[PDB]
Amino acid sequence: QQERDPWYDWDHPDLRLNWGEPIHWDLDMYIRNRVDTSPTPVSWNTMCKHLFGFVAFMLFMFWVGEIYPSYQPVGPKQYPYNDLYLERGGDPTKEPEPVVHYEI
Amino acid sequence: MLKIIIPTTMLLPMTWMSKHNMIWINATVHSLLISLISLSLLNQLGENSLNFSLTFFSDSLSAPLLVLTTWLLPLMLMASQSHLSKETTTRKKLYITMLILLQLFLIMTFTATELILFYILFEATLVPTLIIITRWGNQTERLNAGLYFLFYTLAGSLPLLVALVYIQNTTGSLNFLIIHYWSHPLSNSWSNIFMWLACIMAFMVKMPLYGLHLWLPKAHVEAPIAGSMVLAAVLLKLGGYGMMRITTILNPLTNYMAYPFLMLSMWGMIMTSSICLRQTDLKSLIAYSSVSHMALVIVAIMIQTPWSFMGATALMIAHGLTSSMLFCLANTNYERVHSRTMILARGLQTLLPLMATWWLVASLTNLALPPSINLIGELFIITASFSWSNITIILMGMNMMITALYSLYMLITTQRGKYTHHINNIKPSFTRENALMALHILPLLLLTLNPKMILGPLY
Amino acid sequence: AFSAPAAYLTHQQKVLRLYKRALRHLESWCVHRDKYRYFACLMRARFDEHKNEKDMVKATQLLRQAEEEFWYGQHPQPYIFPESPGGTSYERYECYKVPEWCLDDWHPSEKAMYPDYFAKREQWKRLRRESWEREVKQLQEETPPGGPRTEALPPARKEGDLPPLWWHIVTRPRERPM
Amino acid sequence: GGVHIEPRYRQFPQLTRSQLIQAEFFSATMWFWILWRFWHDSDAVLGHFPYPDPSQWTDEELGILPDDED
Amino acid sequence: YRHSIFAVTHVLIPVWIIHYYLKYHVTAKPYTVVERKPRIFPGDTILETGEVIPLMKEFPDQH
Amino acid sequence: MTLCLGAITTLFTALCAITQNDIKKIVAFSTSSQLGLMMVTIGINQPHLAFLHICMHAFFKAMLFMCSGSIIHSLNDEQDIRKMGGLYKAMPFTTTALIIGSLALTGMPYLTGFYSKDLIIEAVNMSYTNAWALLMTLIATSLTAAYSTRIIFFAFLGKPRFPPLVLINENNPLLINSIKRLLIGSIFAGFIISNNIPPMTVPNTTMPLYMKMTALIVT
Amino acid sequence: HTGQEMIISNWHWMTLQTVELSLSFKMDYFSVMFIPVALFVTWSIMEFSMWYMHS
Amino acid sequence: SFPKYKPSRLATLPATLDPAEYDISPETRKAQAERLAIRSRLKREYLLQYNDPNRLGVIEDPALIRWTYARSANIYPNFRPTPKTSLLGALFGIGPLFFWYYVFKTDRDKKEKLIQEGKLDQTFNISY
Amino acid sequence: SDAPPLTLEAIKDRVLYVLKLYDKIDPEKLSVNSHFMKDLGLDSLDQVEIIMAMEDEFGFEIPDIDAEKLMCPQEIVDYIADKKDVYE
Amino acid sequence: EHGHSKMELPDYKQWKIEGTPLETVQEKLAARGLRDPWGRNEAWRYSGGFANNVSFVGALLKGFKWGFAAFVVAVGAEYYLESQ
Amino acid sequence: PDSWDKDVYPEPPRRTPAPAPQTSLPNPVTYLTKIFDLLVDRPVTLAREFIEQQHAKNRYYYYHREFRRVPDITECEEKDILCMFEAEMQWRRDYKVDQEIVNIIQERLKACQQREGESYRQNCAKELEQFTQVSKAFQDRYSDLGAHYSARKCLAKQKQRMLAERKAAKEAAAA
Amino acid sequence: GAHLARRYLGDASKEPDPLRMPTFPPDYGFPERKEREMVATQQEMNDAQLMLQQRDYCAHYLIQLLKCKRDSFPNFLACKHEQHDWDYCEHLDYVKRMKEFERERRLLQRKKRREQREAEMARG
Ligand SMILES: CCCCCCCCCCCCCCCCC[C@@H](O)O[C@H](CO[C@H](O)CCCCCCCCCCCCCCC)COP(=O)(O)OCC[N+](C)(C)C
Ligand SMILES: CCCCCCCC/C=C\CCCCCCCC(=O)O[C@H](COC(=O)CCCCCCC/C=C/CCCCCCCC)COP(=O)(O)OCCN
Ligand SMILES: CCCCCCCCCCCC(=O)SCCNC(=O)CCNC(=O)[C@H](O)C(C)(C)COP(=O)(O)O
Repeated sequence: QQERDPWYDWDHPDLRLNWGEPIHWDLDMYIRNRVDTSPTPVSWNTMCKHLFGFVAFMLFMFWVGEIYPSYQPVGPKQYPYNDLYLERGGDPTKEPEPVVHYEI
Repeated sequence: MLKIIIPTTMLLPMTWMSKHNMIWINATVHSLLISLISLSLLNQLGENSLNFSLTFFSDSLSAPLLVLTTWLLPLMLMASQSHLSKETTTRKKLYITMLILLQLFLIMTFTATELILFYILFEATLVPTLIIITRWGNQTERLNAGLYFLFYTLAGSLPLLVALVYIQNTTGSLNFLIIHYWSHPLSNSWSNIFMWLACIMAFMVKMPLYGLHLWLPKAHVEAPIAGSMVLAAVLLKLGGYGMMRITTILNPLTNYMAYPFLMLSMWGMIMTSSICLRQTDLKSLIAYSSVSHMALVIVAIMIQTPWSFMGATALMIAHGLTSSMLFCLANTNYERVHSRTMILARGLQTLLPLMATWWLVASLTNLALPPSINLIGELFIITASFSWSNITIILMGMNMMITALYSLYMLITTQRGKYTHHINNIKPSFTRENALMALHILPLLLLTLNPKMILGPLY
Repeated sequence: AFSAPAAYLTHQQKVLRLYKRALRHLESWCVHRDKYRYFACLMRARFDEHKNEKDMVKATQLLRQAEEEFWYGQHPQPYIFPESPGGTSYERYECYKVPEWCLDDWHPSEKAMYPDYFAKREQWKRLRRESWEREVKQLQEETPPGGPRTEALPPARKEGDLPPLWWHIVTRPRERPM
Repeated sequence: GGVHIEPRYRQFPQLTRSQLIQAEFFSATMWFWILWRFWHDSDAVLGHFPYPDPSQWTDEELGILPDDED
Repeated sequence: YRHSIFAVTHVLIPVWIIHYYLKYHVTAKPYTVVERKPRIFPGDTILETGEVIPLMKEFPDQH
Repeated sequence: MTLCLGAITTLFTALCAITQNDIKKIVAFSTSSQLGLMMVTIGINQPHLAFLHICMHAFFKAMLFMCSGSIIHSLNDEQDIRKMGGLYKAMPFTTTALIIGSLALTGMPYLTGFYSKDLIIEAVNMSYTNAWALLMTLIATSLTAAYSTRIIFFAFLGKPRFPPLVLINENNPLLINSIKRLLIGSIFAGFIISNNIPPMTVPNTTMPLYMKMTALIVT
Repeated sequence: HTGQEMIISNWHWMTLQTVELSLSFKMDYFSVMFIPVALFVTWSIMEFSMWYMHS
Repeated sequence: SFPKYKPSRLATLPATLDPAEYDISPETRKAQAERLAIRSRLKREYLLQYNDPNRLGVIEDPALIRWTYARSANIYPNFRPTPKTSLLGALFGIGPLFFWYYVFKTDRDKKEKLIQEGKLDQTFNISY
Repeated sequence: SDAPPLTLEAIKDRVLYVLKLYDKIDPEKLSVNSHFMKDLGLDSLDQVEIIMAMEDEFGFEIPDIDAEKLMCPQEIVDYIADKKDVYE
Repeated sequence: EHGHSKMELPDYKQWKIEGTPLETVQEKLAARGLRDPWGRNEAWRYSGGFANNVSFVGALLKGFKWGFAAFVVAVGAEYYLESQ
Repeated sequence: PDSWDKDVYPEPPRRTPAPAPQTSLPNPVTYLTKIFDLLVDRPVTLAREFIEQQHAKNRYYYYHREFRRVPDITECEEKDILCMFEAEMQWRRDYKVDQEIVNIIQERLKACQQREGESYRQNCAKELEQFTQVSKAFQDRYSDLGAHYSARKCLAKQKQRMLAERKAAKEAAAA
Repeated sequence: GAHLARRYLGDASKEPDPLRMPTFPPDYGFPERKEREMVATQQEMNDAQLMLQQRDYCAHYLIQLLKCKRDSFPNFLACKHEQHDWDYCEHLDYVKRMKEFERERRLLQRKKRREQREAEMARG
């Protein structure tokens, strides 16, 4: 009903229907607030191909970026008290295996 | 409890010995007074119950249902006032008599210390409702509808009676307290399986379960406004109350037997909700929404966890109030247009703004907008289902989405857009209809302040 | 809108409509005024090359080829006037349009306000009441047997006559009632 | 709230000197703020700390022995 | 005058009510208002005890 | 997942914005791209910086919409940029305000959008991220600059294209005051808030010369 | 000035076994920073709407 | 020569691209004439009943009533059990139920096995 | 909005103003009642261009079914006045 | 109080194609043998205050002069005050 | 404030810094606090004194209810309904009290997390351990009973747990 | 970046792995191996409760910065010296990390040249 004539003097201008005319079985489905079957500037198959291609390419390239990350020429950050053991998780009665940081 | 039962009985001679022009006033006033008195039942204890006597007892599962039952009668009288104006005084008094009898039967049903008395009143509620549907119904299909609403129910409940008496022959009592205290596990056997089914399907048919719900759109569409209100608000909750009462004896068998129905509900709440998207009738849409909500309640009862039970109780109360208000709004439209078709009368917000506000609030509660008690119940049931299994959320989630859609669809098709040109008899809304909507909606937004009063005994 | 549609569109109407659509979409493509004028004159020149063409078959072969070219180059986001059936304010004020019969439901306290308006309204109602009884017989006599062949209505032919079915055209709510 | 300004029909609209001086003042204060911040705090754009060249470091400080000891 | 009456009823009346509610009822119940503990830096003095938090390890200052 | 979603969102919405004709649609796709940038900020584990960007975007995007609405009301409910022409001199306060807003939106140094977006870009350059997400963030910055250019050019520079009956008017105290409050905001609030809040992340003190300035080159 | 942070659990709504639901407000950095900005922007937009929506 | 537009179900063919309207024939014109004739008759009846000052109700539309009746109450008497209906009903009314039954049964069996083995980490899981 | 209440005088003056800017029509010969095809000797394409100029000058576009039967400047003025609900 | 004072239209002889891009349009059409019948209608878009255009960089540099002057004045004051 | 017990709800001594103004620029916060006090706290305080003296004029008491102990379900005959009723009521009250104990521990945990600021992962380890212990106890006592829970089901669950523990301990001892 | 271009196009084992740093003993370079010193103790660095990622070897300058920002509050531009010192300390930490990166890079270079040299001598 979106592609009906908008300039015709319909009895129900919002619905774009005339009194006494046969009503489509799926009239509720096409009520200008729902699916419309209006022709488009581009063919349906072309839009499907382009949209599908755009999404697949983006997902593939995101996977590739995950495979090949980017970073800076640095080593891991250093934290003073055994990689900050006491205040990350706690557990003070184990005396964890110590690690000391290399000054360079 | 006789302090509530006796005045409701006295409503009958008061109605029959009233003036030809004072029956409505008298009935409304005394029904409201009875509701105020029944307000006393809400106070409950964290322990067992309020055991009044050997015959009637009250609990915090029975108390909100009793209060809603007493509160619903004045609203039914107000809405029935209009379409019965051209009726002779005897027939108006007969209508009021049917409503009073139905209230009395429901009040005695929700106390019902013993299961056979509960069954007797549970099935006694069938007669006044049938007469209301098949006598004061506008359409020709009412008769057919009545037959459905009868036989389905009886088909479900005749086995139950057998099971009930059988239980008394084995345990010796059907008193709820002894049944609770002397409960024993049910072994997995063909006999126990069938006794479980006989005990369950009677209440399953009245929720109604998906696949057994066919009687409901008929009975709701072809009944008058008072019939629709009492059917959607209270008569659907009889099955839920009965399941909460009777499942205490069906364990550990219930876990095994839960799957056939859970699926029928978990998928059902989808299908019926989808049905609401393509519906040309308001009353059928509201009926199918009721089916979806009660399917969620069925799931909650079958899961059998404290959160499940709290959510089911809250959802039952909230759904009763919301569905009654929606039916009242649809009836106010129908009394003007005489059509009962969604697409016919449109753009009613521009003509009747306050009724449009009422429509918006009713749809918002139906949509489960927080912190309304509708969403409290839905959320408790969803949390309980997630604890039961992590995949249920998908189904639940979809239902939520679908619900919103059709709710707002119902709001947009009838209230928004351009008015139908050739309809010129849309008079302004009376004080009666506005007061009816106010009295439906204010208790909901007041109950959202004190949720524990509607959350049940497991709170 | 105002004119009742005909049974079909002749070749002239189709060609004129395609010309207007092409000019509008070219204006959409060429934002600036000078560029639009240049290309619009060029389109007009390409359009009247076959103006004086004679036979119908090859002319219908044209306008068919043109239609395909237009659908290929139709600017998928054309300019639309704000009040047009695709515009950003197409039906903005349709929620403010109230039927006149609503006024009959006003309370007497509301009608105590605005009394001259309601006197004029009563005059209009009386005029409609008489004119309708005249119009029904005028339409009965003027209508070809077997039903109207078009939805075009005849005017009033007597002194005191009013056009048949006039009430719901003259009493349009307004363009911008509020 | 404002003053009466009439339509013009194909000529330039009437402009008050108030809006002109206001717009000019706000553009001028935007550019003055940009210039003032660039002068007083230029390290936010050009940086303040130099980036060392990794190849310019000698193997003495990097813990490298001439490929024969260890 | 309009803005004086506005602040008196619109701003002042509510604040008195809110303050009264918080400092006598909400804070009557434990753990209703919980404040993140204020930061303690070297050299700070505490009102309740009076003691002085010691300074740092005199790090080598350069640039 | 958050990083990838934000990157694809900002890229796709900027690419949609690059060629729109409705002014409101252009600014809506702009704010969608900025939200995608906020999500990218979240994905690289920089929450407080994302909050700061939220706060700056509030000011300058609200002022951009108000300027757009001022033009729309001025030209009799018109939104299509094919019918706004020479407004640089026709309405000067809207012009200067929208210029300042587009400069802040593109992270012109020492404006409100600088103190957030510049740090966003610096943080995304030197973090262990997807290469693709960083690439699309850079392209999103470029497209942001490009659609700001599109708004300016198509609505303020050429010859007029609106109907002959000129109804352009700006002299209302309400509109002027409402615009000027956010003008002062979008100029100074970035600096004020950046220097008043306590430090909540380690700074990116050292950068390559090309990496430090990359946002400016892209814009 | 200091870095004041606060939680105000003023009204207790209900209690479900071991879960407590109360009316609690969080007034940390994010809240106390985003409230003034939203209020400022809303103030200005409401002032603009006084003119835009006059008809 | 240009690339062609391909119509689909949800993107129908434009009127201007319909070759049928260019096959103009006398019976086509007569058909259009009688089509607009019936349309105009219906419009005349509706306008006669719409402009009437005496009518103070709704204009009953037979078409809407027919639509609602055919959508709701005319289904079953025209229903005929066919292989198409039987297979579609069996699928759409049984398959989802058994699919969800299988899914939920598998999930709960896995969860119960994990509980019995004791390797689930239900710590803090108090409310259920 | 703040748009002035345009009148029939304004519409007529604006229509004649636009028509005088059309060099294909000499300004001394055109009148309010001057027909387009016969009195002014113009092709149908010139009529549709005149209608388009009216649309662009007034800001609303006339449906083609109503546009193709506008043959006098007075008729165009009357159509625009009827559309915009102009009193005097 | 609205805008009701009976505004007048300009005279249609005021609009001359002279001094526009519309000469270029007419010449490029006449090189093929064509004329624009509506060229004179749009001359008002290039006639009055619309005759001068501003470049993109010029639009961006709207208040650079006064801002730069204030900036250098402030720098001079700051220099003369710090070195005291 | 004596309104609650300090041992049940522990709070650290609340050490706070002292102001050390390093500049002569007067701050707005102190002036704002001073005017807030003068304009808000004083009227509220006087109103509270008036209300408190009105309350002190009429002083009356209310009491906490004490419940005696009764035989529990373990010492009730198989079909003796009266002792089952008493034991059931006692068990329900104990269940409510256990729920409130878990509530108290959870409130302690939440207050600790809010108070500790950024060092909560370290300074709330005691509260986390205490909540873990209480949660384990409550989960063992009451979880998986169902909607139709009772003292008999809790007893049966405990008995099954004790059988499992005894069997595992016996198997470990003889290995 | 250039290291990305080298690693993702050249020999993967030629260049180090950031996830696995370091792959060589700390003493493998030289035997002195002077240790890093942390200025703020646990108690004060907890009492200031900075953040878990701000708890690095530069914490003392951040403590000083917070001390001033609380002390000279109304004039939020009073202290830039402490901000500059903290930025300098972070720059030093970053250049130490860069030194570690390049150290492991050239150590792997030397190691690779080693085992290929012994491979050549064995094949000879
Ligand atoms: C549009 C213009 C509006 C102007 C007015 C503005 C005024 C602002 C107020 C509007 C709502 C704001 C809510 C603020 C809360 C105030 C009320 C609240 O505090 O009271 C609640 C209490 O209200 C009740 O709990 C809820 C009302 C229950 C509704 C029952 C309906 C009764 C008859 C209806 C028929 C029944 C039909 C439904 C069947 C179930 C909660 O109190 P609570 O902190 O907890 O304890 C009570 C006091 N104690 C401490 C002594 C124990
Ligand atoms: C609207 C439609 C709804 C209809 C629902 C009806 C179905 C209800 C389920 C079956 C009904 C009868 C069940 C029996 C009643 C309870 C009696 C009992 O519990 O005792 C059983 C009774 O067992 C039976 O009698 C079972 C016989 C069933 C015969 C009728 C079968 C009807 C069809 C059942 C299959 C369908 C099941 C699902 C139906 C869903 C509803 C559509 C054990 O036998 P004992 O003699 O006590 O043995 C003790 C010594 N060993
Ligand atoms: C920007 C998007 C792309 C646009 C592409 C558009 C394609 C343009 C090319 C179309 C080619 C043609 O002209 S298709 C030409 C179709 N056939 C004819 O034109 C012959 C007879 N036509 C008539 O007689 C008319 O009526 C006429 C005389 C024109 C006026 O009528 P009036 O005297 O009553 O005004």
